[PDB]
Amino acid sequence: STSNILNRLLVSYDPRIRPNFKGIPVDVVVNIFINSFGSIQETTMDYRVNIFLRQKWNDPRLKLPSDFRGSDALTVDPTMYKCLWKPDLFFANEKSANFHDVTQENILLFIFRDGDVLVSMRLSITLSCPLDLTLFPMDTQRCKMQLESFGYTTDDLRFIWQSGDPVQLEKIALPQFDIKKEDIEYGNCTKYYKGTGYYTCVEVIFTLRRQVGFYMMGVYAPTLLIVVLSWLSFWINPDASAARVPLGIFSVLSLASECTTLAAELPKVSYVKALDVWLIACLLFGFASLVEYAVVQVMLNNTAAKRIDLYARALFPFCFLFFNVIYWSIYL
Amino acid sequence: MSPSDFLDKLMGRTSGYDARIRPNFKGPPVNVSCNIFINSFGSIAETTMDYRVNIFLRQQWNDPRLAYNEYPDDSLDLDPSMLDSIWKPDLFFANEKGAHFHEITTDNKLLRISRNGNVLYSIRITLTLACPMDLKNFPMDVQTCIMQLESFGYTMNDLIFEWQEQGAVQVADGLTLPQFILKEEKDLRYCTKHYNTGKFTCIEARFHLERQMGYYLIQMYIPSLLIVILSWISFWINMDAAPARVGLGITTVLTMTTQSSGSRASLPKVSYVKAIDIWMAVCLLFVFSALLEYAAVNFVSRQHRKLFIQRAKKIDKISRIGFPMAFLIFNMFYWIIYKI
Amino acid sequence: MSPSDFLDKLMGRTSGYDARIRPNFKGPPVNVSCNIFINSFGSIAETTMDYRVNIFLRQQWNDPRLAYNEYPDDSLDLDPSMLDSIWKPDLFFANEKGAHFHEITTDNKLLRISRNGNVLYSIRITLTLACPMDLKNFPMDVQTCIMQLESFGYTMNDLIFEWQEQGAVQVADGLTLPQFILKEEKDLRYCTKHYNTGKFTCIEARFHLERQMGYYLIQMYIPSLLIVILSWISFWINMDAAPARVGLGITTVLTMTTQSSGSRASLPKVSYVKAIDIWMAVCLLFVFSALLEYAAVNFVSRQLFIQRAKKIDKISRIGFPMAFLIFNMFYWIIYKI
Amino acid sequence: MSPSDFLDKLMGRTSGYDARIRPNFKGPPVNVSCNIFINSFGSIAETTMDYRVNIFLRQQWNDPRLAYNEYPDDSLDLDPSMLDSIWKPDLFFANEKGAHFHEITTDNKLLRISRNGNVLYSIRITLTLACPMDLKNFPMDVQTCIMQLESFGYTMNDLIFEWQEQGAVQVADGLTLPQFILKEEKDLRYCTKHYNTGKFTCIEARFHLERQMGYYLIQMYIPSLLIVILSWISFWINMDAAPARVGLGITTVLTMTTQSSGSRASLPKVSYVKAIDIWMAVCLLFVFSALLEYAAVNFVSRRKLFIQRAKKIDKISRIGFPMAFLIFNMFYWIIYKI
Amino acid sequence: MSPSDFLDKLMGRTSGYDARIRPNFKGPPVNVSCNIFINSFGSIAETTMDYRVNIFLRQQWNDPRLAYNEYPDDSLDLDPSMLDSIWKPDLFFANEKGAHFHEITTDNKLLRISRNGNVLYSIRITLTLACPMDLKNFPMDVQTCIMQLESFGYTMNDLIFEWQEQGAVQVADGLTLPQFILKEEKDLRYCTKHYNTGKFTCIEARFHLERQMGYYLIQMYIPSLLIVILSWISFWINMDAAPARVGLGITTVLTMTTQSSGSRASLPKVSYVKAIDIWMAVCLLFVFSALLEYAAVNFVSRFIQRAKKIDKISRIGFPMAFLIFNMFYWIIYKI
Ligand SMILES: *[C@@H]1O[C@H](CO)[C@@H](O)[C@H](O)[C@H]1NC(C)=O
Ligand SMILES: *[C@@H]1O[C@H](CO)[C@@H](O)[C@H](O)[C@H]1NC(C)=O
Ligand SMILES: *[C@@H]1O[C@H](CO)[C@@H](O)[C@H](O)[C@H]1NC(C)=O
Ligand SMILES: *[C@@H]1O[C@H](CO)[C@@H](O)[C@H](O)[C@H]1NC(C)=O
Ligand SMILES: *[C@@H]1O[C@H](CO)[C@@H](O)[C@H](O)[C@H]1NC(C)=O
Ligand SMILES: CCCCCCCCC
Ligand SMILES: CCCCCCCC
Ligand SMILES: CCCCCC
Ligand SMILES: CCCCCC
Ligand SMILES: CCCCCC
Ligand SMILES: CCCCCC
Ligand SMILES: CCCCCC
Ligand SMILES: CCCCCC
Ligand SMILES: CCCCCC
Ligand SMILES: CCCCCC
Ligand SMILES: CCCCCC
Ligand SMILES: CCCCC
Repeated sequence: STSNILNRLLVSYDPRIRPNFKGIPVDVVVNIFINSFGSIQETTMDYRVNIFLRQKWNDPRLKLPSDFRGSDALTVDPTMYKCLWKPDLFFANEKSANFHDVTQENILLFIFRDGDVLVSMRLSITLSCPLDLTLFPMDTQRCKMQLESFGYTTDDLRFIWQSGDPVQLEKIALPQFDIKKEDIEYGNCTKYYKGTGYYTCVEVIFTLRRQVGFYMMGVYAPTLLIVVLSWLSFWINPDASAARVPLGIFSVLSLASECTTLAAELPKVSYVKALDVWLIACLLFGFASLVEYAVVQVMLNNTAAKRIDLYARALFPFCFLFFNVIYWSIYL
Repeated sequence: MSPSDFLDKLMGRTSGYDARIRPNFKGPPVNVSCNIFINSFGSIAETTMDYRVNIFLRQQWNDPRLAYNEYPDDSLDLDPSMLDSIWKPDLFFANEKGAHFHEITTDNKLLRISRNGNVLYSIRITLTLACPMDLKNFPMDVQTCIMQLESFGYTMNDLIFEWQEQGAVQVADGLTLPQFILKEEKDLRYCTKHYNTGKFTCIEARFHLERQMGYYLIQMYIPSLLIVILSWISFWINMDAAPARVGLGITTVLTMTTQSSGSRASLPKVSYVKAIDIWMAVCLLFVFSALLEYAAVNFVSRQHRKLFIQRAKKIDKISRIGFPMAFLIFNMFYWIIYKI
Repeated sequence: MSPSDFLDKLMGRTSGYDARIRPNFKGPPVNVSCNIFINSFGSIAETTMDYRVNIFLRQQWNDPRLAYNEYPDDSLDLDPSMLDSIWKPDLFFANEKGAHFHEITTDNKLLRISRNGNVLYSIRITLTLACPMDLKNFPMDVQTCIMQLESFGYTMNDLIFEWQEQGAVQVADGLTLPQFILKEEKDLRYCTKHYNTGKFTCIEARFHLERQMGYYLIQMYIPSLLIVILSWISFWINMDAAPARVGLGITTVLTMTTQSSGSRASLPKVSYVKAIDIWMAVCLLFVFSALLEYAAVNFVSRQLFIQRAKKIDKISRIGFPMAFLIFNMFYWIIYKI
Repeated sequence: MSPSDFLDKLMGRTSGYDARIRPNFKGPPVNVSCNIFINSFGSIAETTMDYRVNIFLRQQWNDPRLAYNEYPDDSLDLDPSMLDSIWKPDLFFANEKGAHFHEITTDNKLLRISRNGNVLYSIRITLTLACPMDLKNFPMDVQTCIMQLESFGYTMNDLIFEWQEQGAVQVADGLTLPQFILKEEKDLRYCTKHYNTGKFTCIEARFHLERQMGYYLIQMYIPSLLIVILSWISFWINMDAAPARVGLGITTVLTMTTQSSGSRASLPKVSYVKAIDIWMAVCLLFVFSALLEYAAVNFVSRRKLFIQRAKKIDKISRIGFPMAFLIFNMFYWIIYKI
Repeated sequence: MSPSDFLDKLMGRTSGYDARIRPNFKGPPVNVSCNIFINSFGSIAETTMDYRVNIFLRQQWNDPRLAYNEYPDDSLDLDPSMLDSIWKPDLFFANEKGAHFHEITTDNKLLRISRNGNVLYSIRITLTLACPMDLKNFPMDVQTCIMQLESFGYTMNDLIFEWQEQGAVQVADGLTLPQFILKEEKDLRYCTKHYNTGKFTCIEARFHLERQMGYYLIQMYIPSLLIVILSWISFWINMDAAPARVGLGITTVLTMTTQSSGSRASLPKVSYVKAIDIWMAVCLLFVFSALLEYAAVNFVSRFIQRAKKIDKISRIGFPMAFLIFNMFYWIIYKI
């Protein structure tokens, strides 16, 4: 039959022993597919990726004999894959992950003439990457995906990045960010754990630069509206006091409430943020409007305060203009 | 004559049938016809770019090693306990984002045998597939999510997938969706793609879905017109006591901003402008124009006779006669343009 | 004589009985009468169109191959570990949407064997069934949440389920429901449906659920008429405090808007018009009319005139409560069909 | 002599012991006394009518087939690997709403063997119990949550459950609960019941649990006190400042409506009246009446003789209302603290 | 010579080594050496009053039945798939609230054999420890969470645990924590407790945790100061028209109420008074005194010199009291 060759290959074969155990460390290469790069969540400091992991390594015991056909490639099923030897591999920054068994476990086997074999196990991942949340609206995040063996050591097993596709899919269509360059630097992250020695590593980063649209259109326009209402407050008669003060204090209340609500959405970082300082500048501008009107009223009650009021309403708008200009210039 | 012995001699230990061998090895590919049956949609929310479905799944193919000529009857079923004992295809969904089985009181899987040698195997599974939501015309949205079906451990030079031409994607009758609806026409094409390791068969099935306007229509568009009429009556209010109209305009602005913020949260974070944020922004700019018009008429009133007060009344009535017409015609453009 | 030997010779290797073949093969169908026992209802939701039940499930059928004549006693029980060694039905739930077993210290399974060959099998499972929730008259709603039971891998010409007539759906006493009570009478009809591969036996039990008015009634009806009478007392204010009156009116409009928004956000999005939404709309219309006619009376007062304005104000004061009361009476009579 | 040989001859292949047959088969019922060791409460929430516990569990019985006389020492510990090779009860929890083991580094299960054949079996499990909560006097709530412990496939004639009365509900020392402290008393009775398949044993324990008002005192009553004092300062203002006084009135009403809505969010939707809600609603009616009386006195103000009467009425209200609120507060607290 | 024959003759079927019996049976206990190595903290949340860590876990002991003298190399690894062929301890966690393994492409388990007879066995585990969280001085809090590593099915006289001295709890270098930085110093003590069924070995590892002020500092104290200076500018207004001053006071008290409501959404419900809440209460009392003072001066007006004098005295004295209380509170909760 056709299964006789594989059955004879597996009999008298020990999967408990890695190939060339007394020889040189075995050579492994990787081609990490990127199928569905899921949405990233700042509050969890995590993101989800769906990959088609691929590995290749020489295996002299797995040499397909030319007696049957001498096939360039041979294919068997996941049961045979479980029967054969496998290279162990755990994701370093992994925190929750599983397999896929929609009908059965997804494994592909290609067996070469030389003895090199190819396996591929699709497996969904949720990674962890410490976000540099500073300069939040203008950031280029570096979330890293790395592989390394656990049981075996560098003198026993090694990893190399194959000179091939690390990026794959072109129709990624990520919701928020976008990926242009996928360069591999700090590729070898050869890691030492005390009492164990050297462990081979292969590492890759994904460079994701956030766009601006949502934040630009969701917050900045309301801030500008609050500021222009404050400017109109500057353009009101100081004589009235039951209208100018209430609208200004309402504006500062609304601005502060919006600031608190928006600040509560991001993860509770422990240092200043660009959006934070933007909201702070807007809030102090509103408070400046209120205090200048109060001062105008105080001076009016027992020089004229009208000249001061018109000077303020003519000067501070330009102040806000070039202040936000400086803000955008310094953050870009 | 023992029924169990026929099963053993057909497949299993005392048969020579190696389940690790696909039918017709080292020869032509296998056609493997398949057809699905929806049972219940649901939990389709834009927050996660996905939807949950519960479907059946049946494969049809002919196995010469499974061909038999001992039972006089044509049809033949089998206990689901032996499903792993024979070869099965490796059908899998490219976009998965979570899937599982149903293991209630049994493994609810069905297999049937045809007299000639063709086989029928069915299984029910639950999927949560990623739906690439596009939110351009969100209130009037039209959206399709494709269920990628393909093989993994077999190149298309050896395994092929095809649909039954007669109702491959037949659907249940009583199903319904929350504020959505799926149209009857459902396209069916191919998706056979390539990889650095080879190429595999890939069949495709896509749906066309609509969302009923009613919910969003009422719940968000009603307050907009309410605030428009409130600004109109603010215009109708005379100008002697400033704080009255000042507070009315301030409250209208509060309504607009809070309603926009509330509309924002449910819809997922997106960069490109949506279809109803434009409504919210334009209503916000009308109320801003209302308060600015009041500020202008107040400035004209107190700049200092009543000749300019006559002009202030004239511009007040001009606004009162212009904003209704402008708002109506703008609504006509807005509604017409997104319905085409 | 030995119970272990007796069990092995009854079913297992040394029995000649194969668990993989349905009883009375190539003969009459198998009935397998089944009854269910509610043990904990509740955790019902509406945003996801489902409810969770933790129920028992007891099947009854007769297998002639299992007939024994050794033990004098009629009733006999077995270790649940023996269960996987004998034939089982493939009963599943159509509208399933997630369910699982319970493995606490044992797979909670009971097996009993009758002398003639009748067998009783039970299992405790927890389900999350999908219910076509309808919310036309949402505060005064009555719902029919259903469970469809059917086989999967057997045509109905080989297998057809029934229910024991003597209280097939017996229900525990201590169970109670938040914002719900189930009715004692429970309908029971058939649901036999067809598919492309044939037709399978389908059975179902439907439940009627009634939601108490109390919670919604108090907590969201009361602020409505509270603000309505706030507007009513706002009418009694005279023209001098026009900014005060307009501010309080617009703030009442704010209160109605935010209460309505909360009420809508509590309940999942639906296209067809609900019931209480007309209540929020009508209260918003009444407060809007109050503010509108206050503005109109101020305008006519600025533009003889005072007496007519006072007359229309008192007409409104005597009319608005009457219209509100007749509207409430109409609403309550029309939503008790 | 060999421990492996002794284990094989006691249970397993060369022992003649079948784990599928209960001790004293076709005879007297078996006694299974068990005790529950509490290790951690927590995550008790009213939103889903439940509480989560992580407890130990030890059963006690004496299978005559397990008797042995080889090792002189009475005690005998075993690897939980052998656990599947002996008979077990079918113990389960009625109202448990899904639970699981702990598979961390091993299956954390202990089995002990006594010289006479007595066997101790222990297993650590974590539960999520469904507690039929009652929330009538919820601010001062006192609760009775249970855990119905019962067998499943064995009737009166086959299996019984009792308690090791000496510390049956032995609880950990340093544990405590957020917004909860449990009393040392633990009641103990039987849920014994029947079904159409027969009758099964019960044992259960109920834990008296009460919620201390501290956090609820601060977050709930203090803001209401502040708003109502704002209402009396609204009284304290004159009549000519009509927009100011009335704006204070409606804004306090806004505070009240938002506070009433916020408190309702945490608790589940219950038809029957709660205890905090009446407080919030009645002092809401207080501030509403404040605005009502200010409007009424404005109407009275709008030849000049009635102004003095209006001022006198304002003084009477400003005096009486604090007294009414205080006497009502004492009345309500004495009702719901008894 | 043959690796398969060597493994079979060492452990398994044709070895006589039973995996159901602990080493040195009916003899001295196994001393055992166990150490941990952090890989990542994260998810310190007071809402659930627990936290999740991702750590390795290593044990050391000597099994006499595992003694071998064939392979010249001292250190020797083995296939993880044959872990179950040999005995292992039952090291579990006391308060753990549910975990799992990592099964990615293999059970990520490492086994090492020493020539003399020592064995190394390591498994990567992800925990979720319940911490007795305290919130008395919440913004300036110092936290100490513990992990009670111990055995379950073996008495103390039969089995004891111990720590390897050199860097027992060594941590990763570059890890960082939101809202937290752990100090380098970690204590180590025994927790050998008792039960009615006996007594067991028990070990502890406690982490000191300090939470940075920054987030709460800015997002809570800055708006409070803004509202206090809103109250100041309310004082600065003339008495004349009541509505402006009264409305400003109302807006400020609404800000206090809203901030007090929103502050506690993240923090868990706790009976004892917190530290931030007293700040909220005192600033609410400051603005309350401001509004009450304006009501009193309005009553006095409807003596104008006395009213303006007391207004000025309040305007000058209130900031002094605010500053002295501010300094007092900060020294109290900073020393
Ligand atoms: C890592 O090291 C191996 C050999 O030590 C080498 O073949 C490989 O190119 C290196 N990879 C990187 C990214 O430096
Ligand atoms: C169907 O299968 C037959 C035999 O395997 C093959 O000759 C034929 O080309 C297949 N059809 C397609 C469309 O691949
Ligand atoms: C099932 O019961 C019904 C009772 O009318 C009847 O068809 C027959 O007794 C049973 N059918 C079988 C055993 O196929
Ligand atoms: C314990 O002994 C037997 C066990 O079958 C039982 O009849 C008895 O009621 C039990 N309880 C006692 C003796 O208190
Ligand atoms: C192991 O046993 C105890 C417990 O740690 C310890 O004191 C002793 O020194 C160790 N060695 C021996 C031989 O007992
Ligand atoms: C489901 C339709 C209800 C319509 C109610 C109309 C009430 C008019 C007063
Ligand atoms: C070191 C930062 C102190 C806080 C600054 C806040 C600025 C608004
Ligand atoms: C790209 C930003 C558009 C904003 C429209 C209001
Ligand atoms: C269906 C067409 C509606 C047009 C409204 C202006
Ligand atoms: C169907 C669209 C209706 C729009 C009414 C203003
Ligand atoms: C049962 C509802 C009664 C309502 C009376 C106004
Ligand atoms: C124990 C109850 C105390 C209540 C104090 C107001
Ligand atoms: C029990 C809490 C008291 C708080 C006093 C400020
Ligand atoms: C870090 C807090 C500083 C406070 C100074 C008043
Ligand atoms: C004024 C604040 C000083 C704080 C010193 C720690
Ligand atoms: C914990 C000290 C509080 C002091 C309040 C004046
Ligand atoms: C379809 C909602 C009602 C419109 C008047």
